[PDB]
Amino acid sequence: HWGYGKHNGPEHWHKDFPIAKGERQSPVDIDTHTAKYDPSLKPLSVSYDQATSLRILNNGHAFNVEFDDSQDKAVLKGGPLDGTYRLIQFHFHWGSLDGQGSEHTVDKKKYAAELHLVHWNTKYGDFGKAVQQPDGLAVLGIFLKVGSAKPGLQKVVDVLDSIKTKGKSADFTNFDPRGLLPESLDYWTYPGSLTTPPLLECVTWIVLKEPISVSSEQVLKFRKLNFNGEGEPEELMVDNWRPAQPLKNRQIKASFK
Ligand SMILES: S=c1[nH]c2ccccc2s1
Ligand SMILES: [Zn+2]
Repeated sequence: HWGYGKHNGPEHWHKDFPIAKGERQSPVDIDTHTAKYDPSLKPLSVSYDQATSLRILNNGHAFNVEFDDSQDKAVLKGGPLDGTYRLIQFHFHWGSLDGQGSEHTVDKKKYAAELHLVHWNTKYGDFGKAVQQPDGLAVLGIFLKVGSAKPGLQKVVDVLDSIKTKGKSADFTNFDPRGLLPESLDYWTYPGSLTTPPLLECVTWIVLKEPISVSSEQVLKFRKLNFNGEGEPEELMVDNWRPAQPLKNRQIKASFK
């Protein structure tokens, strides 16, 4: 099935998922000089104080930290969004080397990794209905660069040894995603898609300008995960990023002058 290799990677996805060549695909290069400051954007509100994580899972493509989204607990609102969007999971994309790994780029610059906090529009009742809607999802994207360690990431790093291979999962309660956010909430926003199959065009992207720093040791631990399942030949989980896709005349808006 789909993946990140020569015979099943991004350049192949369109055969099973023809929307891969659609009009609002992600990620994109963010040309900072062409993005326009928008005064109509309201302040961005990230309210993660009551977030309740449940579990972490290796799905053969990345790892997902899942949240109990049955009550309004961890919500994103404001900015380009109408109403409230509820956090359901986060995951990362990263490289085999520090000079690549992010999905969005900034004036063609690639970061070592990118964090996606996935939220669904509460107007639609749950995630599954939300991904049938052009305003169903909001994904908060955060770049990672290699430098000083991110202490709030260490709990994730330390659990990865227990979910090395595809299909493994572990209990993962009391994880605070506030520990993964940079100081500034300045952002770029544009309409796009999921960056993995099924590549659904339901996302309002909100990409923070300020990266977080993580240590070389932290990202090296991400690169020790496996795409394959237990008892299968080892394929390290690296380069699980889709490259930038055509903007197709969409407009990227900036929240900062
Ligand atoms: S980026 C994003 N990749 C996925 C995959 C499944 C569900 C939501 C999302 S958002
Ligand atoms: Zn993603």
